[PDB]
Amino acid sequence: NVFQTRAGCLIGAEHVNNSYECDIPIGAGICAVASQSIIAYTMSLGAENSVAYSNNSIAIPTNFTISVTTE
Amino acid sequence: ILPVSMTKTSVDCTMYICGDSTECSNLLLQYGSFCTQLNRALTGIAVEQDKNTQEVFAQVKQIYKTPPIKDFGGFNFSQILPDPSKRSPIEDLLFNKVTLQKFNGLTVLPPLLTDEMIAQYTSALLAGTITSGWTFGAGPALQIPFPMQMAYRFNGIGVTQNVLYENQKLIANQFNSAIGKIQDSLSSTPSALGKLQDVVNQNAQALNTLVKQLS
Amino acid sequence: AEIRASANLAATKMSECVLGQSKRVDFCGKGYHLMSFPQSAPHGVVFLH
Amino acid sequence: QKLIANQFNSAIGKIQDSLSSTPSALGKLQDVVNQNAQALNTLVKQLSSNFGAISSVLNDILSRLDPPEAEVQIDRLITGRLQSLQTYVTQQLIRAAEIRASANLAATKMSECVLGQSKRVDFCGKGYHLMSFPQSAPHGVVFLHVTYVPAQEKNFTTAPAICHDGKAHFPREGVFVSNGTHWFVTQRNFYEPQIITTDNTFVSGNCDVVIGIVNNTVYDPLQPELD
Ligand SMILES: *[C@@H]1O[C@H](CO)[C@@H](O[C@@H]2O[C@H](CO)[C@@H](O)[C@H](O)[C@H]2NC(C)=O)[C@H](O)[C@H]1NC(C)=O
Ligand SMILES: *[C@@H]1O[C@H](CO)[C@@H](O[C@@H]2O[C@H](CO)[C@@H](O)[C@H](O)[C@H]2NC(C)=O)[C@H](O)[C@H]1NC(C)=O
Ligand SMILES: *[C@@H]1O[C@H](CO)[C@@H](O)[C@H](O)[C@H]1NC(C)=O
Ligand SMILES: *[C@@H]1O[C@H](CO)[C@@H](O)[C@H](O)[C@H]1NC(C)=O
Ligand SMILES: *[C@@H]1O[C@H](CO)[C@@H](O)[C@H](O)[C@H]1NC(C)=O
Ligand SMILES: *[C@@H]1O[C@H](CO)[C@@H](O)[C@H](O)[C@H]1NC(C)=O
Ligand SMILES: *[C@@H]1O[C@H](CO)[C@@H](O)[C@H](O)[C@H]1NC(C)=O
Repeated sequence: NVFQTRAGCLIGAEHVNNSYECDIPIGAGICAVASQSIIAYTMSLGAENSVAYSNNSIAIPTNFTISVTTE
Repeated sequence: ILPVSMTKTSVDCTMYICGDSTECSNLLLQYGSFCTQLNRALTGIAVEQDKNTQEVFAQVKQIYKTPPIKDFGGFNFSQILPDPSKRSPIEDLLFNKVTLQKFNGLTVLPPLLTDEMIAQYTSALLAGTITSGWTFGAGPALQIPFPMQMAYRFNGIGVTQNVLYENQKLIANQFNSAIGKIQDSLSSTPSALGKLQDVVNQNAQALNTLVKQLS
Repeated sequence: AEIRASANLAATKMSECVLGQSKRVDFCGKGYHLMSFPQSAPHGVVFLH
Repeated sequence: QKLIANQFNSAIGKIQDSLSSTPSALGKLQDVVNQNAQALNTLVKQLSSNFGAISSVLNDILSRLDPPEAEVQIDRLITGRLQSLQTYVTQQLIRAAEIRASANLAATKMSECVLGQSKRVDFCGKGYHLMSFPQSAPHGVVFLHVTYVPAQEKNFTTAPAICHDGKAHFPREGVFVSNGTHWFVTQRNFYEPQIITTDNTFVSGNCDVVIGIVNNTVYDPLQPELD
């Protein structure tokens, strides 16, 4: 169908509600294949969580993973 | 203050040079693949702007959330924490204090990240650092009370950690007074964002003289 | 290219002073650095050292 | 030691396999190779143009026209070709400056992350940096950053100081933790609880001016050998 963005108008792509990390940028936070169709969605900013903060709670690791990453 | 990006200006070649003219374009094609090169260069710097903003702000793996209770041992962070009304107050002073076209070929493209999305990155970045410290920048976020985090931050500069704990309210008052003076100086004193205004003024100057070369 | 150099400096400063405590003197503020808070700006970033 | 060595070898095997399977994992070198080749290709392709002349190749225009009349067309072809070449040289100068910045960053990273152990966070790998390995590339370098990523955190009740016998006790390194019934000193980055002694804590002043005091008995190692 036809979707209007702040970047412009994006035809041929259906607009969905849920958000993922995004592959092809368009602009104004809208990125775009999934399930035999071009979708368009606002960017997921990342996974969301809240840490269990209080004034006397500390969290200390017990184990550790050594990891090797390129650059 | 540091600048991280420009405005993404993409031009057209035949629209700027000729513009609804078949004869001018037919003479322009004798010059070769010149404006393909010019469009490629401007497209390259326009995607470099998004690369810049992503490498500055998008450093968090996950978006962190401020706790509803704000009892950080006496420290008052409500002057930099984001507000549910609109952003943080200091970001509102910055957005007001900076004093920022599309005529023929000259277009601006929007950035990939909206200003609210960059605000959500900065909210996550400064809500992780008041509830975890640096441990959300190494592994998973591990909670710690904020006087204890400030105690080890004192321990990292050569001062023993007691010195915070007998002087905690004095440090809290000094922190709050310093943040309030930052808000007052940004609210009253102008021309402090000159570094962040020179980039916009230089881009406007270059686009304006590119327009005036048409006459 | 100049903006890219300043953005690389801002990314280095954000990763080294907000995500941690910096020990290199006069990199994040005059004095001994404790912590920093980033604030968004219309075309940039500002840190509170 | 054995678990650390096994994690190291498994991580090296995983990074070999991940670089092996995934295509365009070397995009940072392939991009600069592709843009240099594209600039060179369009520099070659700017010889097909006429720039307003009647022919593109210089020998066929030189072989059919008198030098008083060939002079103007050779001059305009010279201006077009020279200005195209100057555009190419300016592009290559800016690209070489960018690659110089990248090579200075790589030299700094080799000096401070292979020859040493960097305390600049997120400069060499996500995590606390241990060591790294340089590996050659076609036109670059790849570093194998070995980092320490903590895992499996546990909640604990913490207190800033312990008031024993009217004095406030602070830890030398690490934090005071409590699983609910007892109180321990652990190092901050790994849960290894020891019993609070006077050899791993230090005193300063009375225990009433500091917020967050809990009471406990600080053990003295000097005591039980007297009896
Ligand atoms: C720390 O994590 C490591 C992750 O490898 C654990 O090691 C593995 O533990 C599982 C438990 O079922 C075993 O099946 C594997 O054989 C172990 N692998 C190795 C290489 O040791 C380790 O047990 C964890 N340690 C603690 C104290 O939790
Ligand atoms: C907190 O940790 C301590 C140390 O292990 C625990 O104390 C021991 O618990 C075991 C199991 O009941 C007993 O057999 C030992 O005699 C205890 N040691 C002492 C010195 O009393 C304690 O139970 C833990 N508390 C909680 C709530 O898990
Ligand atoms: C998205 O959600 C709104 C309300 O939550 C709904 O009206 C709309 O139909 C949804 N979009 C699609 C494509 O289903
Ligand atoms: C923080 O300061 C603001 C004004 O500076 C004040 O309105 C607010 O109540 C303070 N927060 C707390 C928790 O006292
Ligand atoms: C710490 O406790 C809170 C509340 O009991 C809980 O939500 C949180 O998951 C706990 N943290 C961990 C790491 O289990
Ligand atoms: C922590 O918070 C609780 C409730 O918010 C309060 O009763 C207590 O005095 C605080 N301080 C401590 C445990 O040092
Ligand atoms: C700690 O011990 C002192 C001295 O007996 C007492 O006054 C105080 O109430 C105690 N505090 C707690 C939290 O038990």
